[PDB]
Amino acid sequence: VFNATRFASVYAWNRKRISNCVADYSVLYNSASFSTFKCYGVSPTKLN
Amino acid sequence: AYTNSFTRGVYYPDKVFRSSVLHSTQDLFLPFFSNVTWFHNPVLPFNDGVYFASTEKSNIIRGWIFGTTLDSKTQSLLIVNNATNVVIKVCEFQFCNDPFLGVNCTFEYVSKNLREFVFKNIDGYFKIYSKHTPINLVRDLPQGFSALEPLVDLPIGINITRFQTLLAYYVGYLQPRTFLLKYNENGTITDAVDCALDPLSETKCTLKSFTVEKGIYQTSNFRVQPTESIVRFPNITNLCPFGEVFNATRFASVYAWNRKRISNCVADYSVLYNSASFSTFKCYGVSPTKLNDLCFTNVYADSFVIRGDEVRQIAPGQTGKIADYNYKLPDDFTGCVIAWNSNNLDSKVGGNYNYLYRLFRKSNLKPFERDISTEIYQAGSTPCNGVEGFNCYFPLQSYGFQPTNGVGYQPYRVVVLSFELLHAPATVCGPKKSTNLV
Amino acid sequence: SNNLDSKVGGNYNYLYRLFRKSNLKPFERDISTEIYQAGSTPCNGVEGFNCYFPLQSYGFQPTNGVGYQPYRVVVLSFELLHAPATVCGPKKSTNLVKNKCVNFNFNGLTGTGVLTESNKKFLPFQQFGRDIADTTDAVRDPQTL
Amino acid sequence: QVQLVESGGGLMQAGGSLRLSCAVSGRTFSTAAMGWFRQAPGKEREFVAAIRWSGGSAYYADSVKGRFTISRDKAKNTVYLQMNSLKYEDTAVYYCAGSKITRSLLSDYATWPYDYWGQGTQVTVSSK
Ligand SMILES: *[C@@H]1O[C@H](CO)[C@@H](O[C@@H]2O[C@H](CO)[C@@H](O)[C@H](O)[C@H]2NC(C)=O)[C@H](O)[C@H]1NC(C)=O
Ligand SMILES: *[C@@H]1O[C@H](CO)[C@@H](O[C@@H]2O[C@H](CO)[C@@H](O)[C@H](O)[C@H]2NC(C)=O)[C@H](O)[C@H]1NC(C)=O
Ligand SMILES: *[C@@H]1O[C@H](CO)[C@@H](O[C@@H]2O[C@H](CO)[C@@H](O)[C@H](O)[C@H]2NC(C)=O)[C@H](O)[C@H]1NC(C)=O
Ligand SMILES: *[C@@H]1O[C@H](CO)[C@@H](O)[C@H](O)[C@H]1NC(C)=O
Ligand SMILES: *[C@@H]1O[C@H](CO)[C@@H](O)[C@H](O)[C@H]1NC(C)=O
Ligand SMILES: *[C@@H]1O[C@H](CO)[C@@H](O)[C@H](O)[C@H]1NC(C)=O
Ligand SMILES: *[C@@H]1O[C@H](CO)[C@@H](O)[C@H](O)[C@H]1NC(C)=O
Repeated sequence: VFNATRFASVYAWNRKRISNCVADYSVLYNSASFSTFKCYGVSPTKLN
Repeated sequence: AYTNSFTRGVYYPDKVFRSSVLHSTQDLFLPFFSNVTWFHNPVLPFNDGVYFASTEKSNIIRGWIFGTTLDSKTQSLLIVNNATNVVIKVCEFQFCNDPFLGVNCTFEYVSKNLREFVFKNIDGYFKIYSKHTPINLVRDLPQGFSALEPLVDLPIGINITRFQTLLAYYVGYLQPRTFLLKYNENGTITDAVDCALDPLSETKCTLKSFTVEKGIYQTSNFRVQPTESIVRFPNITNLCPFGEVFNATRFASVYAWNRKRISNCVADYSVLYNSASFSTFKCYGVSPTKLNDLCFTNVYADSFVIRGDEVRQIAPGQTGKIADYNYKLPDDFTGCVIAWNSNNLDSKVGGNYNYLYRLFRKSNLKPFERDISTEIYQAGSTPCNGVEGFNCYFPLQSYGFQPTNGVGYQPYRVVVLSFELLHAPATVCGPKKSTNLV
Repeated sequence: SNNLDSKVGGNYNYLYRLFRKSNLKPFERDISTEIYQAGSTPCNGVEGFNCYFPLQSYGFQPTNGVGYQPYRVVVLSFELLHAPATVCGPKKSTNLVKNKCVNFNFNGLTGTGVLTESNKKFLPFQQFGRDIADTTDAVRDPQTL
Repeated sequence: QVQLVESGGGLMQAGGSLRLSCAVSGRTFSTAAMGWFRQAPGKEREFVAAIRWSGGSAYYADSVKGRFTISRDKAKNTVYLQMNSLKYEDTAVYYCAGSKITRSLLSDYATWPYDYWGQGTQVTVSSK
């Protein structure tokens, strides 16, 4: 989802359903690749 | 010449109809039994409102002028009534020294005997109320109660301070007074009570009635008002060295941010909040203007350099690499964070790399916690033991500050002032002048 | 506006500033007829080399192309001030129905209830009535009083 | 509506001077420019001199520069043609002309059309 070659236009925004796996959000939060990383209703550090 | 405003100048405070109910309203009224200046036509102030009564038999008075300068310098309100029609203009008209009538306009509208008028402007709306009644007198205002109904409302939005009549009339001034009004079955205001005229009237207010029964009623609270303003500060004549902190040639790296001690000096924050050389000037738990009126045990001055998108990170409870691994503010931070553009000094042809910031750290930094170690960061499982490679990077990364860089990437000098009221007499005080004690 | 601002032989009343020393700022009206200094030599109000009139006429003819035919342009700018806002929309109204539970909306006051022909006597300037407990019970209909 | 009334001129010796007028009634040429034209027998009518009505800047043909002087008065609505240093070749009927068109280049008025014209005044040059 992050590294896909193309992203769909917002009017036809793509949706991917992530399930039945183990998610490591630390690699997402420590990376300086994102200009806007705002978690709403939850804290980014607490995600692990 | 002064007369007494017996029971006059009561106008319907709003367009609401009420029948046989005692309504208590707080608006700008002419206080009962007050001194109104008697005139036979100078320019008078317009503090908050004006009650105008004109006892006439031959319509000597025609209109009014309103404004602040009234010499064709700003907008000014003009009302004239010439024998068939009423004209209200907002032209920036050339007013004379003594205008009268014989025997860039932004708005224009055209439409024995006692004529009363009340003029005021609130929230930009100019309100006029009036009432016409017959009298048989030659000296002063009649006895009785008469309600002034509204006539015309002007959406002019004009600063008005001074006014003048156009051609014996009376002029009274409004104050913010509470009243109690007697609405009859037909919805007309028949009586009123000035809620602060005298104790009996105040009691009538408190009971919401015109007939108070025998007894003792608790109406208000007595309070001695203060007579003098005492200001006492320690007598120090020592300007804090804010120049040494703000006008430094070189700043410390954001991970090794300098920590300057300020104590036993007089601080002039007026220089700070009046200057135009600061981009961001945000204060947490204090006000920019009130900085000069406070006395502080210690002030902590911290200086460092960062880029544009990292400016917002220097604030309580913020997230990001800088607020994480370089400079963490406490959630209850009490002080002002100041930031200004330093591209001209910190930018050189090709870019400056002299200032570093930390990229990785083992844990979240506590508020006001400073790490300056240059250890290799082990992001993996194999210990580095001072050996770089895979999962062993140096935690710092040099900034790229070019003159052609984006405004969010260009270098910024940020100072963080930390305010404290510790276990001691106050040491850092404002430029406030102390007075003698009573 | 071809039929109007284009006539036989061309219309040359409409002009345009052909040279200027700076790009204009928002809502900036500049009518100066200064002879433009195209070079470094001052003109001193004399036309000549690098001294050209600022305004030039428009080509508006019936036989002109659409790209050059006259067009009448009106720009409406909405301004908000610290003052009463005196330009509004029409705000059309609906019908009046009585003796039925309706969600009404008079001049500024809104509510729900049944509207009935009351016999209260408002004063001509009064708009709505209030109960002893500051609850609106009578409203004067803005269209028919 | 619009009439251009010329006055003065006629016969003058070589090296002498004449001054011509042209009164315009019923129309004003503020942004436009007025011009003068002359037609020698056997030759086409040519440009003489133009002056911007509002600004007063004057443009002249090549053969008329330094000898002819044009000036206009807004109040009197009359343009002048000071005509000094006669040459025998100037012999022609001079016409005061008016055009509805405003032009940035004051030289364009020597080629651009004129919608209003005077009656024409004979100019004769005599030798000694
Ligand atoms: C009182 O003065 C006003 C001017 O303020 C007069 O109003 C003018 O009336 C004429 C007649 O219709 C109009 O053509 C003008 O446009 C009006 N001017 C304005 C500003 O409204 C008015 O007629 C005067 N009344 C009397 C009785 O003399
Ligand atoms: C409200 O106004 C009405 C009208 O003036 C008053 O009713 C009048 O009362 C007199 C005397 O009873 C009658 O002769 C009239 O015929 C009545 N007029 C109407 C229209 O009914 C009424 O008394 C007033 N109420 C108050 C409290 O002042
Ligand atoms: C608003 O307009 C309506 C019609 O456009 C007015 O209704 C008329 O009112 C008069 C006087 O009240 C009556 O004689 C007519 O019979 C009414 N016409 C209809 C079709 O009902 C109404 O009075 C206007 N109101 C205001 C405040 O202007
Ligand atoms: C009010 O007027 C009375 C009599 O005109 C005068 O005695 C009194 O001093 C006045 N008070 C003020 C505050 O002007
Ligand atoms: C007329 O009043 C307007 C109010 O906005 C003001 O901006 C303008 O400058 C005034 N006219 C002149 C010539 O100053
Ligand atoms: C009225 O004057 C005050 C200062 O006395 C000023 O701040 C305010 O902007 C003025 N009103 C308007 C509409 O400009
Ligand atoms: C720093 O210097 C500038 C000019 O040299 C001056 O305006 C400013 O007030 C100085 N800083 C302080 C804190 O006084």
